[PDB]
Amino acid sequence: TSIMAVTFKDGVILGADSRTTTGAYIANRVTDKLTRVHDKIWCCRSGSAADTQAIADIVQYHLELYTSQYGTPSTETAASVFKELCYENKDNLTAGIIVAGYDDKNKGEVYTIPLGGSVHKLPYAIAGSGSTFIYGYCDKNFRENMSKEETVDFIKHSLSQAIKWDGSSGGVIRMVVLTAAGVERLIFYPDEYEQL
Amino acid sequence: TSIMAVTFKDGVILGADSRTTTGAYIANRVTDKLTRVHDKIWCCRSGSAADTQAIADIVQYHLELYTSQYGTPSTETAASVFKELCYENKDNLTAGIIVAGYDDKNKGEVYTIPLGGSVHKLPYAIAGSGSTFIYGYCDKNFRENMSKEETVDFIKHSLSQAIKWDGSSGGVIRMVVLTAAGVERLIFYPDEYEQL
Amino acid sequence: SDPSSINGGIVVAMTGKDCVAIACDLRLGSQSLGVSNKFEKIFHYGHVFLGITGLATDVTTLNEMFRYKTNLYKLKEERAIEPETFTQLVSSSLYERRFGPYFVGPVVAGINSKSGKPFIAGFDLIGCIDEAKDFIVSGTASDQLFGMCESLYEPNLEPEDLFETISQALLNAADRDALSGWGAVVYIIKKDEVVKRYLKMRQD
Amino acid sequence: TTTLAFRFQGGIIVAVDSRATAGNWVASQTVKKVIEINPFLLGTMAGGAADCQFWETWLGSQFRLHELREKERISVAAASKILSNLVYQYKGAGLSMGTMICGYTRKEGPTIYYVDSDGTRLKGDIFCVGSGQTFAYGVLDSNYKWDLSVEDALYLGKRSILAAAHRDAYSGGSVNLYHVTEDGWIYHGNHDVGELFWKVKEEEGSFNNVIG
Amino acid sequence: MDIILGIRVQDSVILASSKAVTRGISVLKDSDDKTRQLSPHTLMSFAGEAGDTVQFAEYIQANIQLYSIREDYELSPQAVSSFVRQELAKSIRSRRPYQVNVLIGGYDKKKNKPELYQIDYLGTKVELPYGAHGYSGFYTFSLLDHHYRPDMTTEEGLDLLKLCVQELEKRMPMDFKGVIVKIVDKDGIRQVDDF
Amino acid sequence: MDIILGIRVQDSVILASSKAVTRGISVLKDSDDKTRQLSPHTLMSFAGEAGDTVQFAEYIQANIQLYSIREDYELSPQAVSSFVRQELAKSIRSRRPYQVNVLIGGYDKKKNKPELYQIDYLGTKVELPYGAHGYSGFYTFSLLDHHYRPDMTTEEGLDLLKLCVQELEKRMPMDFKGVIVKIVDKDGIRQVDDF
Amino acid sequence: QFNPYGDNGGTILGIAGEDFAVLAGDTRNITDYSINSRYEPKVFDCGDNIVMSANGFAADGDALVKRFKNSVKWYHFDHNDKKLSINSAARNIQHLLYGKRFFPYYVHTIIAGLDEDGKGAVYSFDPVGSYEREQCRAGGAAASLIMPFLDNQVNFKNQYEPGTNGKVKKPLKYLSVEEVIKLVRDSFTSATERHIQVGDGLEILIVTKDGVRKEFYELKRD
Amino acid sequence: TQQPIVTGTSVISMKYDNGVIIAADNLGSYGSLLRFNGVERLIPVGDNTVVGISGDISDMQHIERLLKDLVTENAYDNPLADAEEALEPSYIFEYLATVMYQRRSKMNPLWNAIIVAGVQSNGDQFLRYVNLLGVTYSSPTLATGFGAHMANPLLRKVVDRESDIPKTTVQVAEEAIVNAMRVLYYRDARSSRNFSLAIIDKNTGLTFKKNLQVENMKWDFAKDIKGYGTQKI
Amino acid sequence: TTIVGVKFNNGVVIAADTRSTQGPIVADKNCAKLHRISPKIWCAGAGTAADTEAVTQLIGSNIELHSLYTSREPRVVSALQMLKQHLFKYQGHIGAYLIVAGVDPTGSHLFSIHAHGSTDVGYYLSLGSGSLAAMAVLESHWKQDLTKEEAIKLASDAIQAGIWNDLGSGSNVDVCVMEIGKDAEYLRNYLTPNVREEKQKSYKFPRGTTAVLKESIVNICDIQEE
Ligand SMILES: *[B]([O])([O])[C]([C][C]([C])[C])[N]C(=O)[C]([C]C1=[C][C]=[C][C]=[C]1)[N]C(=O)C1=[C]N=[C][C]=N1
Ligand SMILES: *[B]([O])([O])[C]([C][C]([C])[C])[N]C(=O)[C]([C]C1=[C][C]=[C][C]=[C]1)[N]C(=O)C1=[C]N=[C][C]=N1
Ligand SMILES: *[B]([O])([O])[C]([C][C]([C])[C])[N]C(=O)[C]([C]C1=[C][C]=[C][C]=[C]1)[N]C(=O)C1=[C]N=[C][C]=N1
Ligand SMILES: *[B]([O])([O])[C]([C][C]([C])[C])[N]C(=O)[C]([C]C1=[C][C]=[C][C]=[C]1)[N]C(=O)C1=[C]N=[C][C]=N1
Ligand SMILES: [Cl-]
Ligand SMILES: [Cl-]
Ligand SMILES: [Mg+2]
Ligand SMILES: [Mg+2]
Repeated sequence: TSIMAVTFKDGVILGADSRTTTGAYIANRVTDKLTRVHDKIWCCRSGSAADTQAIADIVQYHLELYTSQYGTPSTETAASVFKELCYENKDNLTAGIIVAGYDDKNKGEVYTIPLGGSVHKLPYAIAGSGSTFIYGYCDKNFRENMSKEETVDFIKHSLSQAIKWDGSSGGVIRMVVLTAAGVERLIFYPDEYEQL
Repeated sequence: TSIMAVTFKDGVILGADSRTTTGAYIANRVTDKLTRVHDKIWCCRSGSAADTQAIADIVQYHLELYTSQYGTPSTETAASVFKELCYENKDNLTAGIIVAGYDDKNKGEVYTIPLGGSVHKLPYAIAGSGSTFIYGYCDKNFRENMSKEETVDFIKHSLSQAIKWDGSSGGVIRMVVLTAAGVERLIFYPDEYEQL
Repeated sequence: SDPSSINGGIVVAMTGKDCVAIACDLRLGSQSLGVSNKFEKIFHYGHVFLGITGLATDVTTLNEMFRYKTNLYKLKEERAIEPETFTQLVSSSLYERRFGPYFVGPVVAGINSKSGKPFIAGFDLIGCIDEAKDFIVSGTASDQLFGMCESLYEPNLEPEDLFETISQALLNAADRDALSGWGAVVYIIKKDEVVKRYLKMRQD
Repeated sequence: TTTLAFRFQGGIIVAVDSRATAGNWVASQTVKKVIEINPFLLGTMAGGAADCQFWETWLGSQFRLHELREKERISVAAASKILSNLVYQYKGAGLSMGTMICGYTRKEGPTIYYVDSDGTRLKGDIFCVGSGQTFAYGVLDSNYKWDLSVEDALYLGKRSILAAAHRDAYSGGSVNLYHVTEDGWIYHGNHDVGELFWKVKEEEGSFNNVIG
Repeated sequence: MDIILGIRVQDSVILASSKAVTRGISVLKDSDDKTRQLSPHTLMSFAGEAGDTVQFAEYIQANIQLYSIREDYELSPQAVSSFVRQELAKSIRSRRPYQVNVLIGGYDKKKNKPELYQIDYLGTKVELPYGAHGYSGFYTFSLLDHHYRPDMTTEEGLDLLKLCVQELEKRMPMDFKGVIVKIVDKDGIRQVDDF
Repeated sequence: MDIILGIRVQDSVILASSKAVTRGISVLKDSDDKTRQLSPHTLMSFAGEAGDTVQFAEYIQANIQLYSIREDYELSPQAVSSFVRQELAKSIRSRRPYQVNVLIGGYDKKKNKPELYQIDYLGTKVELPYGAHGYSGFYTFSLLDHHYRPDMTTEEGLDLLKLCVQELEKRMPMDFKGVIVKIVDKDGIRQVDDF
Repeated sequence: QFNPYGDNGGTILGIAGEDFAVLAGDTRNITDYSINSRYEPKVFDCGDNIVMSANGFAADGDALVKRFKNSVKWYHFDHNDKKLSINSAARNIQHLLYGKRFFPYYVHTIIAGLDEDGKGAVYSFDPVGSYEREQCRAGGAAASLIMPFLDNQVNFKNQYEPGTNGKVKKPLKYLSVEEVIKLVRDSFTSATERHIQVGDGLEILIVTKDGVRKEFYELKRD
Repeated sequence: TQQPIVTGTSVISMKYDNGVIIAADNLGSYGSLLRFNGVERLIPVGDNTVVGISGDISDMQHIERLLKDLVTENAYDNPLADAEEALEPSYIFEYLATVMYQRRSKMNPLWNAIIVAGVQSNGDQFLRYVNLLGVTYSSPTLATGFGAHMANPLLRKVVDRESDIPKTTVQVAEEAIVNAMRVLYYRDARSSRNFSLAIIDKNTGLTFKKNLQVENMKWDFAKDIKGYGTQKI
Repeated sequence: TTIVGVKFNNGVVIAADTRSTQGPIVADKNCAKLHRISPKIWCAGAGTAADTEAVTQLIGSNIELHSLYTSREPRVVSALQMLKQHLFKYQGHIGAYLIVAGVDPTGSHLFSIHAHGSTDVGYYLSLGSGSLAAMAVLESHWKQDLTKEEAIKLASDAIQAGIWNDLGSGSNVDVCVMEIGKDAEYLRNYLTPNVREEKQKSYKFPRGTTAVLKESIVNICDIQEE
């Protein structure tokens, strides 16, 4: 799995590959790892598919109930609910989740939640088995307050390399753009991103 | 350990960090992992210090005896001797070696020898625990027929990132330039390469 | 299971004014079963005394081995071996079985016949030499012996006073160990006389 | 440990050693391995020091409550069964106990029950319990009769513990004697093995193997 | 095998050894003689792992008989015991060690003294007035500590031995089917056919 | 504990059970009665892990005695055996199962027939003419297969039982210190004091 | 896998006199080959003229002392400020220890004080609660080094009177407080020399009818 | 029972004449990967206490929330919350120490080593340690993990015993701490150059320094080191 | 164990503590850890004590024979090479962890050796259980161009750090200075900061205190004449 989230001038963009593996067999080559817990709060999932789905489902429920009572939740609030599940059930879970969302007050925000259940607020975040191969690239190439087009290129190039080197990553590169304008889905096929 | 060798227009350059670790304790912060098996055939060492030294010592002996009988050996020949030791003693060794050398006929050449004992001739090679974090960077930034100054910058930037992310890597960046002109040693200290 | 504590036993050695003392218990057992109360652990080759604790078959084997080697030494050298030289011979002999060692805890004691200087030494099972000025301890109650010797000992004790000190060190250490006791022997050693005394102690 | 108890004409003789060990280290030579449950009941201790102490002390509280409720001395049978039923609840948890419950009542006569942390409860005339039980059995079985005097019976018990104290590395220290009769138990002193061995050797002409 | 005993009296050495051979759940034989004559005045009883016991005993027997013929002379019990100890002390650090414990009872015709040696499979030798291997000693040593007297006659030794066997038959779980008793003295070796 | 036998003849059921109690290396007792009377015409012998055996037997005894008082009526051997089997079948899937094997010998006063049931610790019940638990059956079933006739008298049953015990004493390694024999018939339960 | 136990080293020593009692212990605290503290008090005044120390795993040691101090407080509340006698304190500690029989306090406990006749008293416990009154007891890491020395120099074991040769024993004359403190200091100096976990400092608590006094002595810091 | 995932290395500290100093680097490691470079591991409580934490970071964040909640709870129905009845270092420590030992006693520990540094109401210096086992101890100098092996030796040369505390100034003490942090960067494979330092003085109060770096490093001698023995070039 | 090596202006110095330990017990309080390979090549050893002694003696012996064969003073690199190859062959099972130093016709040298056979070069080094305490001192106080007096001070201070802070080290400080163009001076017990205080009591017993069963003269002399 290769997943990342990057803040930029107009908001935040989530990115992911589409490969699910049972050992060396690709059980699904067109998986959607970018999942929605609220209108403009999404997450990237890595680790156990069952665990991260079960967690994401529970978070979506908690935020739906929050909204009904207290109105739209902050991205910090969403990350806290993810944490509470991951930390208190650390013994029985294998989940590495990146939470990303867009407020109008706070703009684009990114929270990463590794195995332990700790929370880390960052300008951008990378995770999954394939992320190891792009620490060097992402650190050298990330700037704050990038444009939409620049951020899409940064994620596209980054995940392209992660896919190239990691056997657990592959297929299409899915992306989800979160801004004031709304929610846009992007897809990039192998013929496009391999020649980069 | 973060080690690499890169061919360029005038020859080949070897690069390495200087950290030796017993668990989390740095047993030596100023180690020289770039070692000489012949005048213009050097190697980068990763894995067990004892194994790679014992191997390097034996290779230096074999090439010294080769020279006395048959004259200067090729870099391919040196790599073959390394392989023969690593392959035939694969069960008892933990050594990841990169062989680099300069002929006048063949110019700059690089052979990488991972754990198994297999040989791979490449334009450039990376190895050691810290190399995982720079596959993305090196693949995107390597060009053939670079200049000396460009190649030094490529290695300096690459190992800088490998050191930044890998706990097993650190200290000074040592380099060894191999050309027709001769053998040049370079050193780069933390204050220099960290601010890159 | 642990070879060094199947049979049990202890040895202790001390220095005094122009004299040395070496002592040992008499027990041989098979774990909890007490088998023999006449198993002496101190041997001598000329004027050099050797005490050995640990696995009893090795105690016997090494005694026979050092008798063998010291006898050949004497025939060739035309003189008795000295404590300093013998110490080196024990270390050599043990280390040659580095990776298949004798499970023992030897202790050398004696007076150099030329210089007159009192000498003691201890070893681990694989050869390492401990050459102490004051005292050496060995066996299943080595901890107890260390405590007794460290508190009771003073330098330059006369032979008859040194006897009391070493005897009390052994006896009280043995009485706090399940695998030591069943009798005790003490050797007092001067430059040209050696007295051997059997001690009365509790037989449990 | 070596503990024994046997029935005879003059009631019951109980004899125990005093040693406690942790591995090869002798932790204590002055251990009280006989528990005075009441003026009529004694309990012996072998195995885990804490398990035996705690539950045999607890045991006296249950008996005291029985005679408060029933206005009558508890039977040795009921006494031993309270302990056996208790340890059976803990079976598997890792309790380590080998005990005799000894006493005398009008209805039962002199009675000895062997009680065990496995749950085993056995009535019997002679029992030896502990690491040195085999040594004590040798002396007892060859010299036991029903028609023994209180003086001779006391010595046989003392001598049997001495035998085991000598040979068993995990037994020793001293010998505690008790004599249980119609009118209760009577303590018969602490006997140091360091002095008792030489005394017995000289007078009895035994232990000719050892030098003295 | 199981139980082997030994006792040295005034003028002889008496060895007692069980008759049973048990392989698993059944007693295949109840009349087995767990002993070999090494020389006219030296007897060795044995107990340990199946096969190893007899193989070792006969191997020793052959070696001592070879010595007797070569020198036309009987080795002392002390000398034979030392030879046996060395073979076991050599054995313990072998690829597959001999798993055998022995008692050596002999009469020294030079010193006119009976001698009993106890040696285990490690090569641990001790001279004793009375000895035993395995669990036998746990029951018998207490009795011998009480009754033994160095100057006992052979008849007194047999009575003390009967008291030991009676105790074993009372308190040991395994039925060892009684013992074969043999006496070693100045006149040689003989078997007590009624015991 | 060790050996427990049972045999059903013409007009009675005979149970034989060993007297020894061995804990480890020593035989603590040689006169132990490994049986409990459940009712006037029903006897249960038992063998298994220490403690569990007696605890289980007395627990069953208490329950059957409670039934007897409540209904003023003795349950049939078949009914008692079924109750016991269920308790063991319940037990086997518990936190800590009862590790006990039993034989239930009873005389049914309604049908005027002796009945022998064999039940193991899993709750495996079978009605048999003759039965055994542990290693006992390995020696005894061959003899019973040959000699047993179903019309034997009680005296003939005891002789056939003596032949079984003799074989056990010959071929079993463990000394079980003989057996206590009890007969169950129309007149109730009695112990054969000389065997 | 997680291991709930640890070993903080240290060593303690209790000696009972004719009308007094002492409880000593070194002040060093350790894990593996490192020193945590050169002065971490280990022997505590628990009130009612009772001193206590629970040597071994310090977390369990502190927990136990804390719970016993608590027990003394509630003993006063529930029984009209009655003084908790040393024998009663001992039995109470047994129940605290055995209460965790199947997940024990990994400590060797010793308490000291005066009995109800005013005579000196020392009680000793194993980890699971077994206890016994003693005249002398060392506990902890260097217990094996110190006890034999105390058998010899406090109870005159293996000592006889000159001229008689083994016939007449050395009489068991009583020891003063000055004489006992000498034996305590020598015991710890000797233990420090041969045990790596013993050193830094020695703290002694003396108990008399007048109350509880303290004395401190330096030990070798290597 | 668990295993620690995202981990924090050494916390070091000492006493001086008028107060206490404590320090810890800003790294969150994921095994050998130096994953998170901006992690604050010194957490102040009021204006008189600083709690330094090492080990599992998720458990640190849980402890951080407990302390945050402790301040809130102490303010409830407490008119003297910012005065006489404010949280003392000794109170904060004992609370943590209770929790740590309780969690180890349920076989579900908080995988941390903690050092509570502060100054009491009466001006007395407070410095005490507690870890996943519930083990506690105090000393003029305290350190966790690698700091215990490397920092303590250096810090003990300044303050070796109690009587050395009044003789140690704040300037001398901070110098020793900063040096120790440099030594740890040379020699700990799971440390970073960036760190935080906190001083709690009885006169000048709490000073919290962020974004400090290890400086004045000696590396020049590396150029002269060649091969591993016989090599000359 | 704490052992260190420090280069200086005109040579090299090594130092060591004097504590040997079996588990938590001290076997020897004044143990000698500085071994002589040749007159001007000395090494300090940590780990298994019999191994550091044995491997030093063997190499020291072969070095002496080599020196006689070649008619040259022995070199440190020769001792280094012979030690590493021996240790590598035994795959770490010979537990010797050495700091090898010395002066020879090439100059002054300082190396370290580990049990598996790996060697390291340096101006300052430390090995053993107290190496972390020692290295902390070395990293704080080491500079280039140290004098002889400064290097001895730095070396002994690094050992002291081990003595005081590491439980696997203690007692005394041994030093050996090897200067170019001079005899190597071996300073046994250079510092003695751990003398035991006078005991409170004397434990000399009255004569006759111990009970005796038998006495006898032991014949240590040979068979006599006449
Ligand atoms: B990715 O590779 O981490 C991926 C993300 C997931 C949310 C779809 N995980 C998987 O594919 C996992 C295996 C795995 C691989 C690498 C690291 C951790 C875990 N696969 C599954 O959970 C799975 C596989 N087959 C069927 C169902 N679930
Ligand atoms: B590097 O980190 O791989 C490094 C290269 C070596 C040639 C100096 N290896 C080491 O530092 C190894 C440990 C190791 C770390 C990471 C991967 C593989 C191996 N260290 C040693 O061999 C060593 C450590 N301490 C003393 C001696 N040798
Ligand atoms: B005895 O050996 O059974 C003895 C009786 C006990 C009541 C004092 N037990 C022990 O000595 C046991 C160890 C042991 C030895 C042999 C067999 C079984 C058990 N010792 C302890 O229980 C103990 C208690 N506190 C401190 C040290 N040892
Ligand atoms: B030091 O602590 O590394 C020291 C150096 C040695 C050369 C004196 N090592 C020892 O003291 C070793 C530690 C050790 C213990 C157990 C196994 C292996 C190593 N001790 C001994 O070599 C030793 C122990 N007891 C007797 C003799 N030698
Ligand atoms: Cl999915
Ligand atoms: Cl290297
Ligand atoms: Mg791929
Ligand atoms: Mg069945």
